[PDB]
Amino acid sequence: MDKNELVQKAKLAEQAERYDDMAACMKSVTEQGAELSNEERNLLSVAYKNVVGARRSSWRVVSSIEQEKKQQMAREYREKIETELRDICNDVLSLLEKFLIPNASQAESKVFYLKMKGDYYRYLAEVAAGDDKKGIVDQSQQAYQEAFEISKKEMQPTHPIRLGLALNFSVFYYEILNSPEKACSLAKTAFDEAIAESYKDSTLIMQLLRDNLTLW
Amino acid sequence: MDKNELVQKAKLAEQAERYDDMAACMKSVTEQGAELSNEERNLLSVAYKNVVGARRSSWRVVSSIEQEKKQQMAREYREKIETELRDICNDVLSLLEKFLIPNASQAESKVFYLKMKGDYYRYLAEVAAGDDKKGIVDQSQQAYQEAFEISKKEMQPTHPIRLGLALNFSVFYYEILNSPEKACSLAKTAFDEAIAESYKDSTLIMQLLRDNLTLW
Amino acid sequence: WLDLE
Amino acid sequence: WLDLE
Repeated sequence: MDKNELVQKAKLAEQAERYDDMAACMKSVTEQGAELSNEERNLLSVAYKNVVGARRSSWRVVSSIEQEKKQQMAREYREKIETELRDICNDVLSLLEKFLIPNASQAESKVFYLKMKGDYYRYLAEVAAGDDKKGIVDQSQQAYQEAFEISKKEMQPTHPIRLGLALNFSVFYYEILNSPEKACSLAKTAFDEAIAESYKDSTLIMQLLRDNLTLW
Repeated sequence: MDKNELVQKAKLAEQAERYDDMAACMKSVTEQGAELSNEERNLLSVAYKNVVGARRSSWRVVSSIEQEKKQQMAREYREKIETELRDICNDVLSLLEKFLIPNASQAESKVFYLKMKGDYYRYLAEVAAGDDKKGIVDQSQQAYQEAFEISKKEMQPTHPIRLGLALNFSVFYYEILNSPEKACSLAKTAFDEAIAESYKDSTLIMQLLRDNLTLW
Repeated sequence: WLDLE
Repeated sequence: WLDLE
């Protein structure tokens, strides 16, 4: 196989904007004997986020466009995309749970993929249908809810992986769980201590969550 | 089949950024009994330009990245893309020559697809290999060189389809044919009268070509 | 409208 | 770096 030739490829692909080839090469490198160097880790993080992101965006728009006869095609078009969505998330939610989380014996990485898991189940949670919805909205809670606690006993708020979490896990409430009180709370909180107390990354995350309470 | 359901789809797709579905739906609508309403005409124009454009960009970068052992993969990666390129252009260069040009009995449309034909053969001209190169660099000249003359005896310079042409056909010389004297000339020219003598479109095109002599 | 680069 | 929205 040659592990670092696939890394060598995922670099090139990204530097070529065609992001599927990119997630493929990484999907590969992780379905190897994991413990993805942060580099690879992000590459993977970036690539997969681009595809599933690409789908979300398209899904959103098309839902509103749908949600008439034009509508059934809107529907048909939606499902087509939802699928593509689901298969991407089903795909990354694998590597995470089956290679990543268990092949990252370090706190940093621990809290990370636990966001990712949550991030993805969350996407799967928007796009849902019946009780499967509840099944996946819950699977996301626990996953987000497991590193918040992990970040919490292993490293600081002024660190972007935790701050970030707070943001996203905070948002897990508005868009998803319907607990604005908890979202806002979590955001005021994780923002709060952030201030208490390298440079940029934190700062950035730090604003966005505020920017967010400005909404809620 | 239902002609206006495919239009109805190509709209939606574009409004969903997934541009292949978009070119497909139009590739369809034209491989129908053509005479594409300008609307459809542009939709087609836009969609196909997005895909083949997407490829060009990727090709450029990857060529320089290639052009070492890393290189063979660079090569392999290039060819992979070139292909995708060529099949897209082979595909649109069809509809044009086989449905479009001949199912557009009007001067406006006439000069248009004749740019498109030229545009595409031109892309096929970058990516070329041996004498096929010369075969395609020539096929582009004649096509561009046939509407310049058509725009010339049917409508004004202050019109974006002709101005635009001048730009592109001018560029057919730098990047392609290697006649900076003719490129510049054509650009000073088609720019020249533009001034002589609705609003915007022309203006815009008008700058870019100048912007271009600023380079040559 | 038309194409441009 | 991480993910953001």
